Amino acid sequence: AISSVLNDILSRLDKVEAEVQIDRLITGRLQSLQTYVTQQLIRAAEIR
Amino acid sequence: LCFTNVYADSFVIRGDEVRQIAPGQTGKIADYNYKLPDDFTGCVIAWN
Repeated sequence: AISSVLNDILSRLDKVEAEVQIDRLITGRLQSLQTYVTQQLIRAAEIR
Repeated sequence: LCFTNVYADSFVIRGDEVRQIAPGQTGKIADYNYKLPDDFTGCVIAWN
């Protein structure tokens, strides 16, 4: 995306181009969460 | 295809202003007299 800040994307672009940049941050963040929850699930099995 | 309701909106504008008939645009035709919604579905037809 053009920035890591949602307010930069939303101030500089219109609705239909900002919704293309915001979806990159949603896609990458949601994978950053899914990676954390997977390594936490795998690590919780070692602690158990 | 079949359609549940169909409306023809008919009007006349300046040939520069046809761009303002796409959804989410800006300029005084889009702003003050013929706004389309952001999730418009339909067709825009124009001729001289």
